[PDB]
Amino acid sequence: DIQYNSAFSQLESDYGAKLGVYAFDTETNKEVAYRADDRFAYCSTFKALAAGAVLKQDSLEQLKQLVKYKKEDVLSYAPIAKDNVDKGMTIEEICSAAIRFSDNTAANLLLNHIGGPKGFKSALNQLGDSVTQPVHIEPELNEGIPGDIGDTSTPRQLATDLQAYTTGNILTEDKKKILIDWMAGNTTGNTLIRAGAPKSWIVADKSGTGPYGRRNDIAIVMPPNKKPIIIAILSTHDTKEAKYDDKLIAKASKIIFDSFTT
Amino acid sequence: DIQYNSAFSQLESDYGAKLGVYAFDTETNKEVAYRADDRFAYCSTFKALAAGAVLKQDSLEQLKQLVKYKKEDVLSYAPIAKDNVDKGMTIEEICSAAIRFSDNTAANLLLNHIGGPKGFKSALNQLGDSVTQPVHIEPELNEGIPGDIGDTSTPRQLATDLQAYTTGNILTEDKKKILIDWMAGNTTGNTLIRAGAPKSWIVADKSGTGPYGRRNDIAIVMPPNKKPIIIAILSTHDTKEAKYDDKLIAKASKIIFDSFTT
Ligand SMILES: [Cl-]
Ligand SMILES: [Cl-]
Ligand SMILES: [Cl-]
Ligand SMILES: [Cl-]
Ligand SMILES: [Cl-]
Ligand SMILES: [Cl-]
Ligand SMILES: [Cl-]
Ligand SMILES: [Cl-]
Ligand SMILES: [Cl-]
Repeated sequence: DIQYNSAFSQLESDYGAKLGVYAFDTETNKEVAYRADDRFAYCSTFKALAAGAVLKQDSLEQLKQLVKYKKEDVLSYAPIAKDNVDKGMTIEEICSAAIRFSDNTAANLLLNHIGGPKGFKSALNQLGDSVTQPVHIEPELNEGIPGDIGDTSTPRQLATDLQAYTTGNILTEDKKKILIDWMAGNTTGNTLIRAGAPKSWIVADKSGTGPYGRRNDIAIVMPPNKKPIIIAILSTHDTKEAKYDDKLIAKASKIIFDSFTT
Repeated sequence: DIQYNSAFSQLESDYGAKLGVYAFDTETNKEVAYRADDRFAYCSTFKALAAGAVLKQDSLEQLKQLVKYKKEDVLSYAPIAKDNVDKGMTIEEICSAAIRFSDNTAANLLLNHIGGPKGFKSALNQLGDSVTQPVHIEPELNEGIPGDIGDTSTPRQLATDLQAYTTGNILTEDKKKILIDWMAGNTTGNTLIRAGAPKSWIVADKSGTGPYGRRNDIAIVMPPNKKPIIIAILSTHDTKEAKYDDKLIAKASKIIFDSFTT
């Protein structure tokens, strides 16, 4: 549709950024797609998908397994894991810290639990995703130069994978609920898709950030009385030290919701 | 071959028992088969296969997960688990106790870890076994009446499954070694296949016993400098209170080894 294309292109001009959008409304089977098959560095958005992979791999009781790690594993952004070296963290605590706070040590422990980047890639391939290309752990995974394929995916692919874990048949009902609750109600989401959403449409998201002014958000959005909307919004700039502005994401989200509520 | 058929039939007459034998020599691709496709109650032999299923399901680190259980789970034969109610047991400790000592509480914890009898059946089906029919947990699983299909398999099928876990491509090299070591050097095996084996041919087995004078043994046998032999010997009697005699199994084993060393 040409109305939203113009609005997204205007955002690109206004913010000096490249924007990639894919949204799918499962109530109506409509989509919004803008550079939906272009690659972007996914940054921390992957943490929600890797937690999906944990849930698929593991029984519910395996989520209680305690993991011990060392001070050397504590990275410069590890707001939960830096305080749990002595006692350890369980798998579910690791997934929560990675999704709710984007803790990078928790994200590395999560990746270790599913076999490293190569194991995460294998899990995505088993789901039918041959586009997403995990290569690195934290902190390198958001630092790739433009043009790398490693640590990238497309808006469409990320949305498709999130839809598979949160609404498809990959996970049991109870595991879907665990994942969605991990993604719900976290402050890291406040300025992004949630900022552009209607107040009663519940947003459960995972944000991402990186150099090149990268700023991303993926989400499941749940309107009252309707089936959910799945969204991926990825964005980047040309130069490594560029600033990002979260309003780009919030405004892109408002365009998506307006397009689905006509 | 008609020579071993006569010898096995003579054992049946001598002991008043029904004997089922399947052995496969992977060095030479020869077999010994006697009622190999008849069903028998497998009794505790399954514990080795269920431990295979644990290894396939779980990462190496998941074997260290601690499991807590209650006094009510402690059965009348639980020589290891009865002493670990307070502190718990890890998954690898559970698999060891089930295989080395035939602990029935450990076997139930093992079954729980792979989804109950139905989960164990699903794992065997994924391996290509559509014959073995797990139904019960301990202690009921060895108590079925003759003619039940539940909790039965055939000599051929049990040997085929043991071969898949211990020598096939189901498990990594390290996991194969864990399984074979769990099965090696346990006293419960001393009077059975090991009693009929040459002294330098290393036997790693899992025994079984039940009412109807049921007495079974499955094993991987490793001659020096050669590829292994996989064996299942199952036996039963007609009446519930019948006694068994381990020499039936040891003598059947000697027939197998003589047949393979001509
Ligand atoms: Cl644990
Ligand atoms: Cl921190
Ligand atoms: Cl948390
Ligand atoms: Cl699942
Ligand atoms: Cl919200
Ligand atoms: Cl006991
Ligand atoms: Cl033990
Ligand atoms: Cl494996
Ligand atoms: Cl031996």
